[PDB]
Amino acid sequence: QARILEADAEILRAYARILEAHAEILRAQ
Amino acid sequence: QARILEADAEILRAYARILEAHAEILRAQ
Amino acid sequence: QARILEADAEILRAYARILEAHAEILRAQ
Amino acid sequence: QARILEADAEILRAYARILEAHAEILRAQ
Amino acid sequence: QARILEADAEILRAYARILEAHAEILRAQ
Amino acid sequence: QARILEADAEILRAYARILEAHAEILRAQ
Amino acid sequence: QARILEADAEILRAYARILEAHAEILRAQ
Amino acid sequence: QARILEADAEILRAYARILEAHAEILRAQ
Amino acid sequence: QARILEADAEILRAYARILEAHAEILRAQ
Amino acid sequence: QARILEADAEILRAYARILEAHAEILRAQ
Amino acid sequence: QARILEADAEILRAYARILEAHAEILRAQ
Amino acid sequence: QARILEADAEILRAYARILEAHAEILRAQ
Amino acid sequence: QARILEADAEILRAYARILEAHAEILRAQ
Amino acid sequence: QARILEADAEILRAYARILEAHAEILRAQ
Amino acid sequence: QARILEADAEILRAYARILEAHAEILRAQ
Amino acid sequence: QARILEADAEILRAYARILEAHAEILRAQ
Amino acid sequence: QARILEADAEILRAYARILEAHAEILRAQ
Amino acid sequence: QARILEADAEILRAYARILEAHAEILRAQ
Amino acid sequence: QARILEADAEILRAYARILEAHAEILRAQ
Repeated sequence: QARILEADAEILRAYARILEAHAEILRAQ
Repeated sequence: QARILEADAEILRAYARILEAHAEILRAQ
Repeated sequence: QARILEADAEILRAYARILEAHAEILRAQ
Repeated sequence: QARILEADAEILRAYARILEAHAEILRAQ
Repeated sequence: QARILEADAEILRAYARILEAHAEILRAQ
Repeated sequence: QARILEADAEILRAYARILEAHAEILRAQ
Repeated sequence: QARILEADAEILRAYARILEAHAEILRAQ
Repeated sequence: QARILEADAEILRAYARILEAHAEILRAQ
Repeated sequence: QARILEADAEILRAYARILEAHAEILRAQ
Repeated sequence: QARILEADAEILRAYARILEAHAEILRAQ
Repeated sequence: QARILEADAEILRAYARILEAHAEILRAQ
Repeated sequence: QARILEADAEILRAYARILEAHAEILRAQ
Repeated sequence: QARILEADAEILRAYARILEAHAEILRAQ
Repeated sequence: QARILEADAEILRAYARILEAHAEILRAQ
Repeated sequence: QARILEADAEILRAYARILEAHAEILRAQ
Repeated sequence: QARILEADAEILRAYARILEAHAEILRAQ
Repeated sequence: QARILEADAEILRAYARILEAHAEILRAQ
Repeated sequence: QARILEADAEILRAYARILEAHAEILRAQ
Repeated sequence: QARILEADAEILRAYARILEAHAEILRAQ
């Protein structure tokens, strides 16, 4: 179970990492 | 499983590495 | 799998290496 | 595969080597 | 392949060798 | 169309970049 | 069009670069 | 156009280079 | 134009070269 | 023009050469 | 009294130092 | 007392030193 | 006590020394 | 105790010495 | 113990000696 | 007037510089 | 007046220089 | 006045020079 | 006054010279 609890959650966090970056860019732009 | 948990996640992090750089550039520019 | 996990990710990191340099330049400039 | 993983990545690193130099110059200048 | 991986990369490194020298000069100057 | 959607919007964002800076200054001041 | 989209926007970003510096100074001061 | 886009922007960046230095000094001081 | 774009910018960079040195000194001091 | 662009800039660089030396001394001291 | 006021409080602050780090990690992840 | 106030606290700070490093890595990765 | 306060803490710091290096590598890579 | 405190720590530092070198190489490369 | 503390550590340092050389070469190259 | 407007204000800013440092310390601690 | 405006302010900045160092230490520690 | 403005400030800067060194050590350690 | 301003400050700088060396050693070690 918890093995892929990491799978599930961790990936999502990365997804957000990307979006956050995108936002940062819009601020600077 | 976790073998490619790295695959999945790690790549995404690199994607963000690039975007972050892009932002940095906009600040300096 | 992981063999080309390096392929994928490592290249991206280099891509960023370049962009980062570009930023540095803008600061000095 | 990994044979030309070097190809790909290594060249990029050199590209950056050049840019970095360029920056250094701007500082001194 | 790798034969001209040297070609590609090695030349670039020399290019940088020159630029680096140029910078050094600006410092002394 | 979208070509100059960038034109329109992107410029405005820069306008704001400036104002934001102005605010930051008032805080420090 | 986009040619001078750079003109327009890029200059503004530099304007802000200056102001930001000004703020930084006030903090240190 | 873009010829003097460099003119415009590049000079401003140098202006900031100076101010940034000024700040650095205040920190050390 | 660009001929004296160098004039303008390059001199400023030197101005900063000096200030930076000044800072370095304050650190050591 | 560029003739005395050297005049201007080059002298300044020497000015900095001196200051840098001064710093070095403070470190050793 | 105040001698171990430091004891008490200072340790707690370190406890938080750790948690904060943990959070930072989750963001990057 | 305070003798081992150092013991307690100082160790914790090191614990955090490690975690912080871990985070840094995730950013680069 | 403090004798092995060094033991405890100092080792941890080295652990971090290693991780930090690892990060540095990821940046260059 | 402290006798092998050196053992423990000192070795780790060497481990890092190696990694650091590895990084340096990636920069030049 | 410490007898082979030298063994362990000293060898590693040599390992690094080699890598460092390798880097130096890449710079010149 | 403005001569000592600097007097007044600038000193206060330094006062704050100190307090800010104090805070930073509490975070790390 | 301004003569000792330097007196006043400059000293304070040094005071902060020290505190800042103190903080840095706590991070590493 | 300013004669001993140097006295005051300059000494403090040295005090910090020492602390900074101390920090550096903790990093390496 | 300034006679022993040297006394005071200069000695401290030497103190730091020593510590810095100590750090350097830890890196190599």
